[PDB]
Amino acid sequence: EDAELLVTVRGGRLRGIRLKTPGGPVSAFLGIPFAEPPMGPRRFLPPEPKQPWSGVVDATTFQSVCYQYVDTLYPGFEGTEMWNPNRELSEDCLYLNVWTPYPRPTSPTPVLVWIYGGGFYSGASSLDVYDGRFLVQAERTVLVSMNYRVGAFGFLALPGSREAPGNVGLLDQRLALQWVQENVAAFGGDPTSVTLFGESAGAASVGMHLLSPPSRGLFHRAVLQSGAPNGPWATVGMGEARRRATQLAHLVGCPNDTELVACLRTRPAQVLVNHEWHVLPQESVFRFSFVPVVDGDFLSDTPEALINAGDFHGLQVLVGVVKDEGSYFLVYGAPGFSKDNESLISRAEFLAGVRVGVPQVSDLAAEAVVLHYTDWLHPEDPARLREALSDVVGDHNVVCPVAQLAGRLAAQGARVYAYVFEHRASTLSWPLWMGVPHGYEIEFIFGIPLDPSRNYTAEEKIFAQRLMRYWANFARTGDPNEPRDPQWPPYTAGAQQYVSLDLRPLEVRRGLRAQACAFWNRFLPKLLSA
Amino acid sequence: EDAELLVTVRGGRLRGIRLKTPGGPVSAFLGIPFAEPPMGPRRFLPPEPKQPWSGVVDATTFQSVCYQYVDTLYPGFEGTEMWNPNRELSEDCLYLNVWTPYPRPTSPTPVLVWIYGGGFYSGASSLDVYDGRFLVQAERTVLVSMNYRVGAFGFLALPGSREAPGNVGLLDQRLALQWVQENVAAFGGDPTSVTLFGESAGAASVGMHLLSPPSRGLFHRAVLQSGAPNGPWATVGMGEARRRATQLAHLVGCPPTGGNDTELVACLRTRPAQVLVNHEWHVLPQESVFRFSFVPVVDGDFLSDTPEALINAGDFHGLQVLVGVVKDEGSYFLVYGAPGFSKDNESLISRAEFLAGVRVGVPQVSDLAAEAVVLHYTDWLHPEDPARLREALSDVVGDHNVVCPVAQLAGRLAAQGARVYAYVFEHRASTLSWPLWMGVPHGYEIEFIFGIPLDPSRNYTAEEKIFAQRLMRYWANFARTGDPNEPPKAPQWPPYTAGAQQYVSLDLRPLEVRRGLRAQACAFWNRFLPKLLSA
Ligand SMILES: *[C@@H]1O[C@H](CO[C@@H]2O[C@@H](C)[C@@H](O)[C@@H](O)[C@@H]2O)[C@@H](O[C@@H]2O[C@H](CO)[C@@H](O)[C@H](O)[C@H]2NC(C)=O)[C@H](O)[C@H]1NC(C)=O
Ligand SMILES: *[C@@H]1O[C@H](CO[C@@H]2O[C@@H](C)[C@@H](O)[C@@H](O)[C@@H]2O)[C@@H](O[C@@H]2O[C@H](CO)[C@@H](O)[C@H](O)[C@H]2NC(C)=O)[C@H](O)[C@H]1NC(C)=O
Ligand SMILES: *[C@@H]1O[C@H](CO)[C@@H](O)[C@H](O)[C@H]1NC(C)=O
Repeated sequence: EDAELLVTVRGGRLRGIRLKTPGGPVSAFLGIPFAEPPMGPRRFLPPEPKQPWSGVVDATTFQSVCYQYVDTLYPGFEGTEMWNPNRELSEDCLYLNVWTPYPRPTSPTPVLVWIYGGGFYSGASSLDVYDGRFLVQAERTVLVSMNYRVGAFGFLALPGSREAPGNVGLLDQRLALQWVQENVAAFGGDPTSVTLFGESAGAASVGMHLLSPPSRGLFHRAVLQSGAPNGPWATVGMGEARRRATQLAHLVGCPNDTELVACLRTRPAQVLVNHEWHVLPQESVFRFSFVPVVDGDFLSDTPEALINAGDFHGLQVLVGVVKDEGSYFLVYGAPGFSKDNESLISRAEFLAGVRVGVPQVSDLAAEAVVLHYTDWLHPEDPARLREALSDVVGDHNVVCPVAQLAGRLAAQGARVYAYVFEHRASTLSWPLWMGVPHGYEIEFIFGIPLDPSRNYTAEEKIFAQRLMRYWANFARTGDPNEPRDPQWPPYTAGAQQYVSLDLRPLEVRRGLRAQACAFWNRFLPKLLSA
Repeated sequence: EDAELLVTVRGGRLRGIRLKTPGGPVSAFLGIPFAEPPMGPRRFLPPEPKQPWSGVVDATTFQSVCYQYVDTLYPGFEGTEMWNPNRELSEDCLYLNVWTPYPRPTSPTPVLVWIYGGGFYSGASSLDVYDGRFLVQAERTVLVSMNYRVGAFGFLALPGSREAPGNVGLLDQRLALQWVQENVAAFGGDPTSVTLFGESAGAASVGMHLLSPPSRGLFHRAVLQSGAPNGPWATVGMGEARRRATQLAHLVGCPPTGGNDTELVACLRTRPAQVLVNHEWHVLPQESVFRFSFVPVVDGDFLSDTPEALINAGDFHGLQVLVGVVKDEGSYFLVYGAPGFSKDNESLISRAEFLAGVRVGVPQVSDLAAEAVVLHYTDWLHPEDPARLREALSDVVGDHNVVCPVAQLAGRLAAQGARVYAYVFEHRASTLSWPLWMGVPHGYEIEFIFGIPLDPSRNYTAEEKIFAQRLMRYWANFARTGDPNEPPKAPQWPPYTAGAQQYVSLDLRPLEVRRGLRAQACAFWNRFLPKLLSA
């Protein structure tokens, strides 16, 4: 029996598993229960701590994926399947994973905690692209990731009610962060040095823990990749949350909040999932039905407000985006688009596309978008129109919300580092016109290219090693820089400096799409208020 | 007596003068009366045709300048004095001028008719810079120019009333064009080949004659230099014209506000001209630049609808037009009221001064509209750089007032049947007396078009003389054929179209073809901003 793989945590004993890497072994504890299964009467309710067990929990394999929608746009295609569930679906899904060096560290090791994205409707900690073995071996951190409830199960809200208060998937994450405070030392991790990192909805999640005081005591630094809590898709108001929940009930045959939730609780999980997309108020891309709700509790105001009004002295944050944030989303509803052709759209398609990519705004607002994103010397050129709509969706949903978070944090006391990720993976299965799409830096951060069974180049492995070092340096010190030799400067509201991350050495540049982001962040809100 | 210098027109006999030019003699008939003097009881009324006379009228010097405000912002400064009156002020000012080759043409000769600018408040056909002798000598056309009433005298309007109907300055212009039709053949001119040209307010006037059916039959082609009838300074609605007229009357003791129109006008007619002029600027609703108190009014009569609407809804088949702008349309206007600006320093303004200038440069729009302007013209990587802010405020004023109205006029006309040629004038005269930062300001192409550098007493370079000759040639080719191009190996000037949007650069170098008259910027002013204003 290997003693390195035996651990006692507050709730009882665990058996883990030794994993291989090209750099040597790592210890892993996968599928640890952190909450009571949120089943039956507990559906829609806040999570309860896992009660103590006797005997030894088998922590040698990933546990079930939280019930969610499964993508069928391109069956069998790698580019979509890599994001789909790779274990069975269950509502009994509240488990977390810990990776540690081998043998177990004997002194406090800095902790990275990963929160997955997936638009709050999908995702899992067990996805191959989130495999912690390479980061832990190469940079000698402890790495934790958790499952949290998604879709209606995590985010359906009838505000005011106790039977479905909203934001429970966020509370699933908080409970996991509390579990880390209490138990990570048993693995050699340092509870006083916990860095949160997430991508997309995971990044929006990280930002929400930043702005919610009960969460803020549970971690020390933050990394937000391609997402922000102030993104227009990342939260919903109380009124619209109630409407969507109420329409879900009607669509699955249920009728008083208490009677409504009770009827929802009698329905098979899969049935809720089958109607999820239909509660959206219009045809759209980059919009998701059940998301965090602003109701005074977890978030006392909108994240925008909380950001504008907060003191952030003592915080260090690492934020960034990929080169083509919008491109992936266009094939899920923009007319004329497909991964399987050049998507060289017409002006009419571009115009219809703007209403899909910027849903629920006035005609005037849409006209303003068309003005800023048309080249009036080439109003009808297909390739330029394809690129412009990509920019519309990407700027609106990701780039400009991240830029505004970065600007306001830096101006209000925090030290911020910014990047743009510009390398297109040699193995990418999406067409060339999509460039570097949403989600495709993650495999480089996790060191996935070091896996011998995969097809990355020698240069790509060295690049992954550089990225792993930046991220871990940031976790350990609040600063991604290596010892002096080109330096990564802090981002500020005036100079607006960030770096390009690709196979070449760091290049320092200015402005996260400043001209476009002035539109989304400064002008457009004024227009919408009048 | 010299037979070349004697001419009979419908009204009676005229005697003219022989002018020397560097290239040979020209005949000139300066100061020909074309209306009865709009004196006393006739103030604010439409022009009456000049009654026939016995004997011989000496048309041998320019007549008086129509009553107007005189610029004193920089006393004695050449850059401003060149625009100031160079004859005594009088309400007795409705005279026109003809220049013709010597000896008189044997076969009918194409006619150019000049309409001066000056914001509908100023200007005169007598200014040295509008001296027609060089064009006539060089290109052998006939050149006509007329005086027309400006300010309250030409454009005060109490809409509906017979006693001050408004637009009488445009009627002065039209009467002169009717005079050219009836009489130009006596000077050797061809009434079937008449080309109007004008700059700033004169260009906007030309555009209005295009959009008014009774004017349209009096000419065949048109040239619009740095102005357009659809410019936001060029016309005013009925209610605002009434408000401005009523305030003027109030400020000069009439009536002893509003009331009977007949009574109010009769009281205004008792005021000395200068008294009205001294109160002119006080009727504007806010502090501004590029705004003028008394301008043409849209009342269904001269203009049946806004110039914008008339342009959008017109058939322009059969029309050739030449349009253009100078390189720095906005700069001249900034030293007349934008915070931080002077001709005598670098005008390196702050951000706060920029923001304040936007409201002066784009007056009487909502706070939201002003915010949209600041969005478009701010470089968000350099939001506070003084030199860039100076250049941006110049662009705001120039785009809004001149470039974009001209672009819009050119695009609609091209799309709706007209042949259109467009230019940007990029040469800064060696003799220019305004500071370097102002670049090529509003009004500084005119001296080249008129061939002023050929004047020996002035100190232009030889290259500038060559340049002037090229320009005069393009303008006259356009007047003769509807096409400025030379009837070989020289670079061709292509037509302007709504899609390709091609124009040429006019400077000391050969023609260079470019695309788009500030396309990105003008899409803001012409396409988006009006939707914001409606909503
Ligand atoms: C590129 O493809 C789009 C999307 O269409 C799908 O994928 C294609 C490879 C092909 O298999 C199509 O039949 C698929 O529908 C095309 O847009 C569609 O056009 C069809 C008619 O052919 C229409 O009925 C659909 O509604 C359209 N779908 C969308 C998403 O708008 C588009 O025509 C192709 N563009 C080209 C040829 O460049
Ligand atoms: C540049 O000039 C302007 C305008 O001022 C005129 O010209 C100057 C050369 C100098 O002779 C001034 O006295 C003239 O009035 C300056 O603007 C003014 O500042 C004063 C007080 O400092 C104020 O009373 C005026 O209103 C200002 N004029 C404005 C707002 O148009 C400007 O500051 C000068 N720039 C400099 C000094 O760099
Ligand atoms: C105004 O007064 C004059 C002068 O007596 C008179 O002739 C005219 O009809 C009056 N107008 C109106 C409409 O009262």
